[PDB]
Amino acid sequence: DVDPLSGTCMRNTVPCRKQIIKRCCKGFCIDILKKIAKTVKFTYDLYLVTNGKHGKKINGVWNGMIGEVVTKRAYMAVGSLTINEERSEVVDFSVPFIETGISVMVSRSQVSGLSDKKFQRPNDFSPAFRFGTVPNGSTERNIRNNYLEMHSYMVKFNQRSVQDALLSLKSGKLDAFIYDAAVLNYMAGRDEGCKLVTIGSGKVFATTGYGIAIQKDSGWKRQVDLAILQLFGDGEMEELEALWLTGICHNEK
Amino acid sequence: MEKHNYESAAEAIQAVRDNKLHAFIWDSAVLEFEASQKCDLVTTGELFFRSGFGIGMRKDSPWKQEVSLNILKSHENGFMEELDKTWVRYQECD
Amino acid sequence: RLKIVTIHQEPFVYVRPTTSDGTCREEYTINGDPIKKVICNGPDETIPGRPTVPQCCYGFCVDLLIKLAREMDFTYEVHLVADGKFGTQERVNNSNAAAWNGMMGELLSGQADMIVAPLTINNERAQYIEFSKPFKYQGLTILVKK
Repeated sequence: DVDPLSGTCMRNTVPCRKQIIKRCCKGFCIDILKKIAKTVKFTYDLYLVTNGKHGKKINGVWNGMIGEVVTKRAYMAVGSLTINEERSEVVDFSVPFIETGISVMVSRSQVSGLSDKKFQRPNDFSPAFRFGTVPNGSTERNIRNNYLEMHSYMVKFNQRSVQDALLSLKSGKLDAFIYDAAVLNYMAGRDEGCKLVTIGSGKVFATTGYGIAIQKDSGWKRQVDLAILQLFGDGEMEELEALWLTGICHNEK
Repeated sequence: MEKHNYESAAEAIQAVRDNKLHAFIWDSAVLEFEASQKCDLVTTGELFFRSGFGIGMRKDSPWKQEVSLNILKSHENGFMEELDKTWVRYQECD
Repeated sequence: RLKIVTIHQEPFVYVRPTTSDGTCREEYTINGDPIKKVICNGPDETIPGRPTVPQCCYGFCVDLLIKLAREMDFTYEVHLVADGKFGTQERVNNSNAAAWNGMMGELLSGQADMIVAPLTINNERAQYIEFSKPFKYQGLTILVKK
């Protein structure tokens, strides 16, 4: 929220509007967008999504930013958006800038195989086990696609928001949490106490990266992609990683 | 690095194995499999000069459009994970 | 038809000659499965001269290729590139002369229409050709005895 006395956004923050009010968006993705735009030299308008957050297929119809990409209300959608076959099918995606994916975040008390099926069934273990993830996610859709039982069981353990999901992990009443690997790693690094850690080496299955939406085969397309690898090409991403992504935790281990 | 260069991969791994050379630098995909193969030798640090592999096609050929479309479909189901699991043994090392 | 080209890289490709006329071994993966295999024509250093030699090749990339082949309408015939190198720009000064030596060069030349191998993906190459989404992704590292 921008300083009311100032009346307009400050520093790195770039304006974004949400139909319901001007909100000020800033961060890693914002800086990357700014650099890409700077390199390709174009101007752009940024706003916030209302309906359905991250893109989701419900029954026949899609939701989220992807809708505004399909409705041509957005040309390109930017964010923490993960990549999947369906969305790559409907819209062309930028190359992944960061190593991420599905992953687990748990307290120091579990799955070395990490496919051990201890997750597959809670019931095999006499005490009830617990793990959950945020709904309407690429993670949840993927889960439902490959592993049904896990979805049907985890619906009870689904949580409202990442801060709240964190509330279920942190205060007890939940054992394990599952979410995006970049977010889980940054949260591993950033915690009020170093009470939370990643799973194994944090080496994630469903190895993926964050992409960016475009309409279809007709688009600025390749021009974007080049820009992206110029960003790492000059080594900026490492600096931006140290500033935005690097957490203080996990130094110790 | 230019000093004391080796001609081929086998000789380069051998030097470290022979202990002729204390360290060897190469991309992981060739190296990690060997790391599993001996375990007398180890890989260290974080992959740098990160580069992803892929199947080459001319821009003019549209089949690649399906290929990527297929590649992604192969990623989601964990087909790749099981294939790396098969071909990376992975038998003895830690 | 698809002409496919590869290079001899140990993890993702293996080379053994077909025993006499007989084709491929029933050798089995550590997880009990029979190993799949296909025929590939490639450079042989075994003979003093270098003939393009009929060979048997089996690999991760091969299993992937056949996986595609069941998924995709295509049929495949594979021969390894004559040069051991995948590819690099080289050769004469005037205008731009020749072309990068190696399997990539075969791709532009059309000797093979598609390249299946462990190839890192980079911009210098990228302008010349289309690149499939990465099946894998690795980087450089160092080996030292434990």
